[PDB]
Amino acid sequence: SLSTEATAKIVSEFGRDANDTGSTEVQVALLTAQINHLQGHFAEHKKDHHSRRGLLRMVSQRRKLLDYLKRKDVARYTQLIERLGLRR
Amino acid sequence: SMQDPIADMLTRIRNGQAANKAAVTMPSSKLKVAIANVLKEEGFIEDFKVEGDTKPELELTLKYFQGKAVVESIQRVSRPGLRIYKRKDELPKVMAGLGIAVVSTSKGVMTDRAARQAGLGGEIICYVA
Amino acid sequence: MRHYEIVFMVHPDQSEQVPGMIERYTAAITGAEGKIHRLEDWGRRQLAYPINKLHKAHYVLMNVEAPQEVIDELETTFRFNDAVIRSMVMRTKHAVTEASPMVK
Amino acid sequence: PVIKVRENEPFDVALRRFKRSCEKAGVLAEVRRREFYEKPTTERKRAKASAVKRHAKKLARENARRTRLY
Amino acid sequence: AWITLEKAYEDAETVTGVINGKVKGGFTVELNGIRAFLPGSLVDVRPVRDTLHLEGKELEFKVIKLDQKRNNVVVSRRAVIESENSAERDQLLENLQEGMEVKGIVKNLTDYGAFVDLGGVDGLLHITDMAWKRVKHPSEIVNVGDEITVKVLKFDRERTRVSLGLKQLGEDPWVAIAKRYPEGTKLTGRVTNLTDYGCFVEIEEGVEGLVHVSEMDWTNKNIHPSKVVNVGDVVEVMVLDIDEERRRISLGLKQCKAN
Amino acid sequence: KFCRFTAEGVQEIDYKDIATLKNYITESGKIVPSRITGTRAKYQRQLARAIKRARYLSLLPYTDRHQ
RNA sequence: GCUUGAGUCUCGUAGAGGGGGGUAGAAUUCCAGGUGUAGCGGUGAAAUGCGUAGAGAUCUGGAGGAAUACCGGUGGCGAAGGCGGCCCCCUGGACGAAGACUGACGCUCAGGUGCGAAAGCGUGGGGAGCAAACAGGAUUAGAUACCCUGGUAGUCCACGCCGUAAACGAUGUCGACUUGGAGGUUGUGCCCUUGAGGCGUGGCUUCCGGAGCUAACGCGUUAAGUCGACCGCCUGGGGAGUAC
RNA sequence: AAGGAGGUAUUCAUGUU
Ligand SMILES: [Mg+2]
Ligand SMILES: [Mg+2]
Ligand SMILES: [Mg+2]
Ligand SMILES: [Mg+2]
Ligand SMILES: [Mg+2]
Ligand SMILES: [Mg+2]
Ligand SMILES: [Mg+2]
Ligand SMILES: [Mg+2]
Ligand SMILES: [Mg+2]
Ligand SMILES: [Mg+2]
Ligand SMILES: [Mg+2]
Ligand SMILES: [Mg+2]
Repeated sequence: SLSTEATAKIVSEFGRDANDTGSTEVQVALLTAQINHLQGHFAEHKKDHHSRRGLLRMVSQRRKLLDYLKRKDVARYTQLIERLGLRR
Repeated sequence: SMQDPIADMLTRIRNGQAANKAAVTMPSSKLKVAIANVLKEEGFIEDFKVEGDTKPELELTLKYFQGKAVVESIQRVSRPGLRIYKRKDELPKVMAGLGIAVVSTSKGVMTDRAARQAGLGGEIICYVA
Repeated sequence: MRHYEIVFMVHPDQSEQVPGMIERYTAAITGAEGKIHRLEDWGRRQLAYPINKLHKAHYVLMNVEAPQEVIDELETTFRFNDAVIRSMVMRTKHAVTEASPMVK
Repeated sequence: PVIKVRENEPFDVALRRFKRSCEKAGVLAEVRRREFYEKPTTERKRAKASAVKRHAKKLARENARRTRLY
Repeated sequence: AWITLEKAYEDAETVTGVINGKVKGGFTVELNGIRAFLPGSLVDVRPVRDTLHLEGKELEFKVIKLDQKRNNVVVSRRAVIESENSAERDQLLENLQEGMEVKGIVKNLTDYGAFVDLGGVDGLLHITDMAWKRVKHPSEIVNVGDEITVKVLKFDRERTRVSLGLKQLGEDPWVAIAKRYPEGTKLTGRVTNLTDYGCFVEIEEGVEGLVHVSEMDWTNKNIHPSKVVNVGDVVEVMVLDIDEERRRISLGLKQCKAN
Repeated sequence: KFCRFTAEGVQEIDYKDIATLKNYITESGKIVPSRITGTRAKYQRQLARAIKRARYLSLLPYTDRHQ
């Protein structure tokens, strides 16, 4: 999973204080970092179907969070999917 | 998921009466309080109250007459999956008039008898016997 | 850095190389910013079952905090250094500095 | 089960010790279990059945102390 | 009654209680719900071949201890022994059988030595003080209660403990070897104990020499001794050095091979 | 029966302590059941791991007959 | 707007969860030797079979493949299929304590997508044991079987198919409510830990059971009581899960 | 193989063995 220090950096970048961990932006950013990390693992481990099920949950959760953000405040959504380098 | 808090309140009353509990409690809402007032004024429950500031809890003290529970049956009629509305002429008569149909008219929620006298239709929340 | 409990057992007739081996491995670990927390040369012990028809082999124990890469290299050294008969590296969650039951 | 003959111990006494030692290590039961292959489903079924009947007999006994037979 | 049994022990009570029997753990007692422990010299007072009076038949239960967690008492027939043993062991701790240069009345075989009581004291000793073979239990010279001979070495007479030695008499094999076996003589010996750093081969009665793992093979320095010679095998080794002071024989197998 | 690890506060059993582990193997060298020894299930699992690690390092024998 | 549903962060805990790579010991088989000699093996009883080119047995060394005794448990983990030596590397989920944060972000889901025992299929490996087909020997009125001696594909690996099972709890997922008891397992709080004690509070789990439900068997707070949301299916038996 | 006893089973010092 994601290290303690890596989570701390991301929370600082996307949250409006060190204690803002529940923001949609922070949640999407944490999910995106972990999703991007696991690509190397599943490049070497094409047969790890159990771990891949966990990864698909993460991808699915990021879509739900982005849908909420787009419907709730479109400007934050465009800014976020631009910083995080995500299509749609 | 909870998707019918009115049915949940009816269910708690039904289960509490069947289990001979003195009072039942549920999370509160203004629709629940309105239904509770109709029940109290028709004599199906003994009393109700609401306690709590941010997360109010509605408490109903149930009624038993000769050891037996007073509410013989209580069923949600209109439900999220199928809403029921009736015109003033088509209001139901629960138990040939010996029961009440809680009907949410435009002038508030009342019994079938009160709405029929006031010349209104509306949504039928529940049947109570 | 992770913690490692490394126990390797040497040929009884290479007993005099154990000091040297200890220093090399300690130097390798410590050069990679390592932290040797415990080091117990248990000495010549009677094997419970004959290994390669070799009773009475020389046990060494070493508890270490070091990067994974240096630990991998040390395990490879074991694989090739045909004086160490057996080795076992285990990952420990915390450092242990207390004397082992085999010390006394 | 490696029994060493003790001093003054007669052969019958030593032999009783050896037989009990083997029965304690369960050698003969192990060999009888490994004579033939049994499917994992058969093994699980047999294990579950023994547990069910053992539990039922314990409960039956623990209720038999309740009542008198005469 | 267990309270009263502990209180009667506080009185040094010598009661008529049912002994618990004879066992390798000494002697058991049984005082009305108190199973008593006592050692092999304190399990009964009768020094005979069947002490069932002390343990196994209603007999002396002595005041030796009261242990809640052990459910235990001093299960040994007191009020007989150690009583006159006061003056006897006074004369003993004054004499000790000529300062332990004396015989003793054996007790049993122990896991660390062989013990002969004195009657006011009680000594022990090693098993290899009257023999030299690789021993584990040396009791095969007498039964329990026989008369053995030892010389006193370390005796604590303020605790009633003794330790005599059995080598204060026997001619030293080492002295005859020093005149009989000069360095460089080859003789045959039987491997009594084998190690990875050396194998102990008994060449003569009571003489064990250490042949180093480096002296097992000149041309294959990495050969376990356990793979070349088995414990009990008879091998010819050349005496390289004799350390009489340390009672050590350095034996060389390397001289049979070629460097 | 009473577990001798819960009453001592032991966190990890340790495979380098060949005195406790010898009490928990039989003469043949197999691990004694927890039903006999009264050890708890959590410490039983730790204990079995420690015995297997000790066997690999030849601190304990796998069986009574290979030696 | 709000914080109670749903999520995030902080510290730990247990686990045959998954993938990759190493290694250990026992055993089976084969090979080469030494000792040794007339049987071995198999069965209800035999025979085929192996053995004087020296078997079986016993000891020593070697090769190789496959699986991990004991622990082991109506124990645990996983959505299911399923997962069992020990070590390392990569990785998924669950739970608990206290606190902070977001502020309904939820539930269900046709179509679709993915995973999915064993057998089987393709391509190449590997092959100790076991073993369809097959060969022989018996049994039998017959024996294309059960029994015996062998024995190929297959079982193992890598990469692709296949998509199915009594894939079963024969019990769709989510949520709420409704008397109890004895246990297991994994956390945590408190009290005198007086010494494995006492007292609480969470998760998962086995067995009894009350009201109520059940044609009945049963079920029962992990329902098959009482309710709500959404999806899947059923409409006599055979023909037939067949034809087109 | 047959019977008897104890339990759902052990705490029952270790040592000795
Ligand atoms: Mg997370
Ligand atoms: Mg579908
Ligand atoms: Mg297959
Ligand atoms: Mg194939
Ligand atoms: Mg092939
Ligand atoms: Mg066959
Ligand atoms: Mg099907
Ligand atoms: Mg299945
Ligand atoms: Mg099943
Ligand atoms: Mg079905
Ligand atoms: Mg039931
Ligand atoms: Mg078809």
